[PDB]
Amino acid sequence: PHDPSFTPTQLAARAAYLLRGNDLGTMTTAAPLLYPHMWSWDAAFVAIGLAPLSVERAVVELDTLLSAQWRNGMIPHIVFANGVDGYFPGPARWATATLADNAPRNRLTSGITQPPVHAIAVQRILEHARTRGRSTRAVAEAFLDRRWGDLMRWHRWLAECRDRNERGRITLYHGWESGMANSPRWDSAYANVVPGKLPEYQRADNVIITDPSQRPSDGEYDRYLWLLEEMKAVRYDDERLPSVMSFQVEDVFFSAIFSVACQVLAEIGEDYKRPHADVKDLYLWAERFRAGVVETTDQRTGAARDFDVLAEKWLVTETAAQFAPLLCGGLPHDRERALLKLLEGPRFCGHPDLKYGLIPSTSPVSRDFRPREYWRGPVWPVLTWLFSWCFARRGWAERARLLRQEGLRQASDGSFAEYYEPFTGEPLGSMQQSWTAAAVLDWLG
Amino acid sequence: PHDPSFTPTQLAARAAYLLRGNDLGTMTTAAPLLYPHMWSWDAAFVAIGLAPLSVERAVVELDTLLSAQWRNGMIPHIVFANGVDGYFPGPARWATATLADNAPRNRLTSGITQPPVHAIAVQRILEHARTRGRSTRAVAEAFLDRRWGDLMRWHRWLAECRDRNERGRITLYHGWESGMANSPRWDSAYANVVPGKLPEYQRADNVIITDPSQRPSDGEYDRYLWLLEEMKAVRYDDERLPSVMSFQVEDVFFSAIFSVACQVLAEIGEDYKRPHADVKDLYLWAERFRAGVVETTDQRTGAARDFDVLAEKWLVTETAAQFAPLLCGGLPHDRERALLKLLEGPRFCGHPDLKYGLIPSTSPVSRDFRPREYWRGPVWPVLTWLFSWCFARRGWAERARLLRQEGLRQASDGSFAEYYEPFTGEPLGSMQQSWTAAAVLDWLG
Amino acid sequence: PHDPSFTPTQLAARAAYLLRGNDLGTMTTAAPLLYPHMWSWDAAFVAIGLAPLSVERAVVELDTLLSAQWRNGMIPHIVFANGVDGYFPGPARWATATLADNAPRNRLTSGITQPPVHAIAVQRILEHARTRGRSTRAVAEAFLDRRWGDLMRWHRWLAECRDRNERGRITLYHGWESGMANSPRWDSAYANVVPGKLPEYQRADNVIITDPSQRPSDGEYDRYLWLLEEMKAVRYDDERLPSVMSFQVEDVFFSAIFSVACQVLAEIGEDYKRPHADVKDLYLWAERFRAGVVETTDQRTGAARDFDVLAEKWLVTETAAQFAPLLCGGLPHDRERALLKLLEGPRFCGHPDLKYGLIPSTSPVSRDFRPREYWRGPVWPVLTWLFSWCFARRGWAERARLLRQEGLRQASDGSFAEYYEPFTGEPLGSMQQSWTAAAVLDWLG
Amino acid sequence: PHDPSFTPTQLAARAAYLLRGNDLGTMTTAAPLLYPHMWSWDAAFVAIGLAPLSVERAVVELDTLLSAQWRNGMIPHIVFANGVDGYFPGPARWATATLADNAPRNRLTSGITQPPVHAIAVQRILEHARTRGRSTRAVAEAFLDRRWGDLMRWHRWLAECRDRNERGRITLYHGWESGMANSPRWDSAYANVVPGKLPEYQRADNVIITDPSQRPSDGEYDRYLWLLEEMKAVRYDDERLPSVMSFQVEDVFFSAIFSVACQVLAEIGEDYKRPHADVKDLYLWAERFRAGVVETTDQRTGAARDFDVLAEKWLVTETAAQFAPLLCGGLPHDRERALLKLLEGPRFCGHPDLKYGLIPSTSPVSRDFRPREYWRGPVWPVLTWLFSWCFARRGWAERARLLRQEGLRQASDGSFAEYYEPFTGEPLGSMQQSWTAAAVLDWLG
Ligand SMILES: O=C(O)[C@@H](CO)O[C@H]1O[C@H](CO)[C@@H](O)[C@H](O)[C@@H]1O
Ligand SMILES: O=C(O)[C@@H](CO)O[C@H]1O[C@H](CO)[C@@H](O)[C@H](O)[C@@H]1O
Ligand SMILES: O=C(O)[C@@H](CO)O[C@H]1O[C@H](CO)[C@@H](O)[C@H](O)[C@@H]1O
Ligand SMILES: O=C(O)[C@@H](CO)O[C@H]1O[C@H](CO)[C@@H](O)[C@H](O)[C@@H]1O
Repeated sequence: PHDPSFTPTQLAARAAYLLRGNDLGTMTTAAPLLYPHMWSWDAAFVAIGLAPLSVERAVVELDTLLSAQWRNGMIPHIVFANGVDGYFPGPARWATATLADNAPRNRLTSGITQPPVHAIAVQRILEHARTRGRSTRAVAEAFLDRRWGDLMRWHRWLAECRDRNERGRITLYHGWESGMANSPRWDSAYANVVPGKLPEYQRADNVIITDPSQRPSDGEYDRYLWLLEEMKAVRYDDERLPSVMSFQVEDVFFSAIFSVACQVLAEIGEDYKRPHADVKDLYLWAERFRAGVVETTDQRTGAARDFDVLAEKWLVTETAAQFAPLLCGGLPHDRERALLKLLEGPRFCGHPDLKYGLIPSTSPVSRDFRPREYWRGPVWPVLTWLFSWCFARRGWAERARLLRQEGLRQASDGSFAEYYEPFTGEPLGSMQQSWTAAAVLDWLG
Repeated sequence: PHDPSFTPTQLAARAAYLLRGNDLGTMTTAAPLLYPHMWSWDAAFVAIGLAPLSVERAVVELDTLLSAQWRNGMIPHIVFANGVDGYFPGPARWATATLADNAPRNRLTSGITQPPVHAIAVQRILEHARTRGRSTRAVAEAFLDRRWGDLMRWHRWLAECRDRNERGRITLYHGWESGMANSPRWDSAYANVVPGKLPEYQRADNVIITDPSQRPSDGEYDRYLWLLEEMKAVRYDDERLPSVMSFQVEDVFFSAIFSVACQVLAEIGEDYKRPHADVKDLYLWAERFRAGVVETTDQRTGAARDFDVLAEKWLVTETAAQFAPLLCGGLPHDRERALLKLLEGPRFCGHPDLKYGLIPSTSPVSRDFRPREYWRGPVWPVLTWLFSWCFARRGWAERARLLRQEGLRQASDGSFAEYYEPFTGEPLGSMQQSWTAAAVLDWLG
Repeated sequence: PHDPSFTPTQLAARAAYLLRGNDLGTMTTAAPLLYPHMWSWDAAFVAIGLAPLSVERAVVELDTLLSAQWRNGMIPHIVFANGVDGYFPGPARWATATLADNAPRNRLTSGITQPPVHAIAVQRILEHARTRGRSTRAVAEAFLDRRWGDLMRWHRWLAECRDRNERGRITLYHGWESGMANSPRWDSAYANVVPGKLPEYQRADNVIITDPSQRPSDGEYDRYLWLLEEMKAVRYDDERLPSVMSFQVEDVFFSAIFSVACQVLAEIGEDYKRPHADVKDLYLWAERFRAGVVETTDQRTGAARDFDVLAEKWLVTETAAQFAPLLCGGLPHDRERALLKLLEGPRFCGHPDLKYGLIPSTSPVSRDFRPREYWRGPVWPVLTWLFSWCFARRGWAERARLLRQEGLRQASDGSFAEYYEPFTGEPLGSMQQSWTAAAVLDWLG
Repeated sequence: PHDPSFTPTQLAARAAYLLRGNDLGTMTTAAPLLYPHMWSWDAAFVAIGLAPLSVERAVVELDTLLSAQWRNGMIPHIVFANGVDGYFPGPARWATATLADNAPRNRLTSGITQPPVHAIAVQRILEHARTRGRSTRAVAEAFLDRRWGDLMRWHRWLAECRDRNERGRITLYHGWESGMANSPRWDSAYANVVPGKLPEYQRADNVIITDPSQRPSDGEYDRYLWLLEEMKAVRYDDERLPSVMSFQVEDVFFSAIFSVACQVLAEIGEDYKRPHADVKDLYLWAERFRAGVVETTDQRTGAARDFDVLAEKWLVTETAAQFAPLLCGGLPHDRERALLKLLEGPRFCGHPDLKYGLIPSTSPVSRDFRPREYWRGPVWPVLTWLFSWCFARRGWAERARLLRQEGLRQASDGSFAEYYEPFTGEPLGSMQQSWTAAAVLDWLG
């Protein structure tokens, strides 16, 4: 009618209603239909959104994810719900159950990883639990007792197996591992992926999201699915991926997230008297990946570049990933001021046509910008949340507040959209996306 | 810790989280374990609590309840969840499936009724829907098209079959039909219930609520269960209940609720162009039961009395039911002022030991008062909500606001208790009670 | 930036900041410059806005107004601030200090009256005081002791001297007494006001509001000032005014306000044990003016008409005054439904081009509608407040809530404008208008 | 009644009402009667509280303070209101108008200084102005143009004249300069202050605060006033004070504030293109005083010590000043963790008897603790605000949020007390204290 927005209490109520509605029992789907399984970094954001509602159930969410952790420490990016269809590529296509010696016996999972935001969710659970009294603190502390080792194995696998040369950057073998498979970041690396005899398949994602402008193309999916074939042919063996994979990139945004997560997990380890050797290793990785991120940065603007390991070239694109060094710190004073100027100026948050003062996934002034197309332009509430939380942690209280305020204004339609059109504010992707509700729940306090 | 209360957004979020958690699919249980089925007047309050979250799902809740309506128009007070145990008396004990010719074929139900608050829930659904735009208005209007006749049959059954002498008061054959089975209101009528050979049974309610001070006694349950035997022996036939039932009371609070509900449903009928004959009948019943309520009232204080049909005597007790005339109107000016003075004074809301300025189910100064014992004293959030809504509808904006404010203060522990100790505020009865969350959700706006 | 609206806490703070800034010490100006004096019904609304801030200062505001009461009971519509210029007509033009035998010795005032909303402010003060404990209740009760007699003499002067024929409607001798001097309501009465030798004058209002479209015309001010000459010629004598005034109208909106105010003051009198004869007179007047308002109404639509006493003619116009019967009650059921349909429909709150669901001062479809011009069309926050408060007192809780919600949305720019353009929401008239801040303060709670 | 607390909107409104009520025109008194003049660091906090209400008036507050700046750059701690009495020592006792060659011609002031929080207020003004559009940004930028040089001269006077030896700590000649004249911090320095012939005087502070337990003793005031005699004897000459003053201490809390203020002002200078040499000096001083603060700290616990320059002795006490290093940064990792453990533990925020999780001015377990006595124990809302703002700037978002939440809980009585009893929450000192209202206004947002 005259304004279809919701009040803060109405919005918080609807966000919690959604998150419980996507709960299958011990895992929350990332969306009702498009993503009807557990996703790894979504599950961390879901736990953040559950923490104000039930510390016990937030802990269950991470327990379920960690129960699917591979024998070598990798957290796979999908934990499939038993008997659930409607998502492709599904467990039959990954075939990790029959081909991956490290895959868990009692869960079906994908064969690739996703960004290590999980320590941040643990910190939010602990902060909520400490406000709730003894029995709730005991729940969160029992979770640490039970899962500290698994969290360490996850970070160690990243540091040792995806940074084999100790360059302080994480190597990815699939664009899906960045969280942003169709980002302009990866276009030139995908151009060097030439599928062989790719087994026939039918997409499911664009049956649910039928507007073709909102999802990747068939040609992109052919390359996404071919990379799976290459992993399967070597049975997902870490030692063989560098020799066979047609896509090998160092992801500077994933790397900065890992730097932050190591520092966060290290602080948790000190607070809860975890083994000193573990805390020492976490701080070492935090510093190594901070330095690895800074090494990539533009000498004028501070913007961070990804790296194509096969082509041996810096990937220079105009996306939100450029702001990786803002997450983890480490830039010299003058270059971080330049990077913040880029963030706030007309190429990103200050673009004059934006409905909200938020960070588009791709700069609206880039030739690669597509305002509807998944990670090629739309504004993602999950990125707003991650940037706002990391900015508050840098001490940039007012910058963080402004992102939270605009994110709540954007979410006040109650669509809990996966992403939003940057100019019109139209909800895009899946509606009722779990991590969009989780951002709103964490923000509203 | 220093204050374990929740903010308004945290509380609204937790209330919605609870209501979705008690949703079995198309019905919401009244509580997780103590009441693991659909109850009739609880379902109306659940629909009120769902309306800010999903008009579609609020409508589903009433559709499910009305699908269990008996062939003669009676809405039974329990609609059992298929395959669910843990509540006594359960479907086997009622035996309406085999003995009640009017019971629905496709639902298991109890054999008695409960207060007709359902029109009030329809009004709240309609008010929410009108703020939400065309598609949501169409959902609520389709519900009226589908269920107006059933709602009329429900009111007609009450008016014709439970007020056979057109006295403007509803006759009950079980204390459970009042919603308040152990109220001091009914003690002298129960004293005239003498069980014959009562089939052996085991309670379930005091397995879940083990503190004996919070639930009725075994002796009370023996009388509750014997009344079932009397109904079963005549196969729940309306025409035979007056000849056989050992408990027959005119419930003045139920009667006042019915007066209000008739007026509310009549206004809905006018607004949505329902049949004129129906609207005329609803207004006639609204006036008849208003007059029936006023006829019972104390000539000094305005307090309303129940009536024992078998003993032919006015039941004079000191409970919240005395305030029935405040709900429906009709008292002369001077006597309603006296009744409000009683409400606000030291026998009820103004009692000096109360933690919150709320209406205890029994006056703390009555010899019958028990601060823990179900309907014999505790403060019930559902009654706070009903009184506050009816008071706002009388035009008593500040009185209604004060009840809402104290009700939210009391509920801010997030226990969503079934009822609360009036002096200490201790949560009692079931935790996570659906209609307590619904009151909070409606209030918070 | 992207959103120049204030949060509820920011807006409440700015509203209180404004009200204290317009405080001269013991009186609050109606605006900083346009209305740099105390106005009568503005002072009632200011007291309502002060009640949540300081019951003591709210009481002072009404004490200051009543200290200016005329010896016959009239509350004049302007109490001039000593030594303050910049408003015309000012004290020298009214000349009540030399001509009006009933004017107070110690205050400079105008010589006409304004609507009796004062009892409503007393109710709000009492309601706040009762939530704030004994010392604050004592302040408000002491005000009742000190000023009950003055309030009675105000209501009695209205009932006996402006309703000489006991028709239950208030006669006015100036459009300014209606609050709405350029309302289309008065156009045909003004058309029979033929000025004689009118002494020269210079307007001050359109020096401060320079946009000519927002204020009445010079021709209209000539008639406003000529009526002052007619009053002055008979020394403002109540007994002579009917013989000489060229403007004599029965104001149905003023009459409905008076009915409400009498009923409100009667209930205060009952609650605080004021003399029985006063309470009885107040209820008698409430009923008399309720009936007088109903007598004006169209038998189909319920719309209330004003009456031109000199022409002996019903004044049929399409302004917010038509809704007078909604404030005081009394209409038959069918007629009130019809009037509510007019209010909510496309001629008023339902007009498709309105920015906010609010009541414009003149219907946008009326030929007399002017969207910028004072009382000929703009939306007035003070009317929104008065309608919402009276609607809640009728029991129309949702209708009242919707007006409050839209009024807060409109006021969220922080301009505290006198009135707003109905289609664009542009702030018009004076900024920093005291009764717009008071409405916001009362609403926000 | 049952709950005398105010809602967030009511509290924000009352806080703004108070601040406007203490406004004399161009200066805001620190309290209505106890402190009926402008105080220096109070005026910074008042400007912070005014920024959400009127950027223009917030700027006026700092313009008025800086118009009283001494010719050598010192901002004096009191700017007296013309013709206002009731505070002692007043202008005649200081005699700066006749004795101090650097005192301003057009203002009566004291002859000592106070902590340099002023840059923090400038930052908050700028942050508000940037959310309010171009005309308001122009007001704040014009203030920078007009007053940047004065702010530089204030910081330069501190750095060059109160840190003559470039030790990175500020020397004080009076306990009043610390803000906390009766803090246990100064007891051993005061013990070596031996008054000579002290001219007779009559205290005013304990006429307004009559409870002797809330204010310093007569013996303490004799020493405070004797230090004024020593300053007066040398005409307040910066060059002579070290030779004559019986009280000379390095204040580590003042020093940490100065470090923060320099860094804040440097970032403002970079953002608004102020002279490079100024920005460079500001960063140099920020680093120098950060290091000077760290040099004072216990190597185990991180607790910061003050220094008695005359005794050449570290002053080891248990007050909130120990936490100075948390404001400015610089501690080694292990030492800062230890200091945070002290802050959160049973000697401060964790003490089991505190009503609120807040920082008392003296540790409750210290032998010097007095729960009512000014800076010897009470909880000061202004310190809560300063710690919370600095903590958020460190990146400690949850720690800052908890202080704000508890500070708002404590302030929800609406007394706006100067300080509060740490165990009972009783309001103490002056009511209606301006910087307590300003803290609430900044927090509520
Ligand atoms: O498009 C897909 O099929 C999945 C595959 O992982 O990715 C999207 O969907 C996932 C589930 O929300 C997210 O984790 C990703 O970041 C991404 O937005
Ligand atoms: O005690 C019980 O077993 C049930 C039987 O109907 O009654 C309570 O529980 C029901 C479910 O909440 C309520 O509808 C009733 O009013 C009452 O409080
Ligand atoms: O235009 C004027 O000069 C005055 C004359 O009384 O009226 C307006 O201004 C007055 C003060 O705000 C209001 O009381 C009136 O209702 C009206 O809007
Ligand atoms: O006690 C006094 O007379 C004054 C002297 O400056 O100090 C208090 O009062 C001043 C004004 O509130 C504060 O600035 C101080 O920090 C302190 O609390």
